[PDB]
Amino acid sequence: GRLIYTAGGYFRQSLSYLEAYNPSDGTWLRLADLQVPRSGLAGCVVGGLLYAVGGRNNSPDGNTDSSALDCYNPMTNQWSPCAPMSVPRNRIGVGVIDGHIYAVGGSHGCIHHNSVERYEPERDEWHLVAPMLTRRIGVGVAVLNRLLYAVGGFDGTNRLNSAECYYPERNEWRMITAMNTIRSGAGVCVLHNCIYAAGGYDGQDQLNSVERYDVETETWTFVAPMKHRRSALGITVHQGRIYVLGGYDGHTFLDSVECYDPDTDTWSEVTRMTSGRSGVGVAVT
Amino acid sequence: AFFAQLQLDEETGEFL
Repeated sequence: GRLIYTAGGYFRQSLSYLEAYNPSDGTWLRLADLQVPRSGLAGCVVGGLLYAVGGRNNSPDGNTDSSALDCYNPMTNQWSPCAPMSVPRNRIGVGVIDGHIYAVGGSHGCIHHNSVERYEPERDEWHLVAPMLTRRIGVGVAVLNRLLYAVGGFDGTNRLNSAECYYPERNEWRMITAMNTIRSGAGVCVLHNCIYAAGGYDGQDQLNSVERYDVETETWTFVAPMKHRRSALGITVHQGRIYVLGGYDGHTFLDSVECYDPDTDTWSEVTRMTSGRSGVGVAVT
Repeated sequence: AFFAQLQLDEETGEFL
């Protein structure tokens, strides 16, 4: 069936790996390398194609933030460049609505973006939309009921517990209920119509706690914590379960992949990546 | 301009 793809990441330098995990049989497959190494990117899927968005190439030869959008077709095992964003976005967050990719926040050098732009695959074109109310890098992004949510992050000075949401039909952002915890570099995704925020950095320590937002009650509630605290993790959903991949915990680069089963409210470590890394892009198709 | 030592990112673990 569908596979969990992880692209890029960092360990000693930004990485070029593309690897796919099959949860059904527990196997990993190494696929075509990214054309340029990337960490701090985000992954998403539209129409069966995997996109790698933003990030940076941090190596001993220097750092270059990325405005790149690249597309991987599992059917060809090839990467194809697409149109670049208006600005480089390291530690970007992305979400998909109506088959368009929204690129949210991130940084370019010391600039922490509030800007947001939208990609239309059929036209290979990016368009700026209304900026967020807050500058946010290491921002978690998810889509619920065709609204875009931007959760936590770092504004250039402070790590954030705030969250906001974007209504495309009005092209407007509004603040929602703040999280219980400050989280920069959390994994944020939607599962069964709730927005989950897992891990992150609270300004002092990495987190293993996980909370979920219900738009109906406007409340964030804690669920079972992950076994391993982590920030700059990748998060995705496969067959109704959340998977978190890698990250950093202040001491090590995680290879751990943990799986959250909402039906039992438990996490387990289901596999490990081929090597420890943070700042991966991850998506499922 | 001064070839400064790299600094650790507390959130990502990257050195820059």
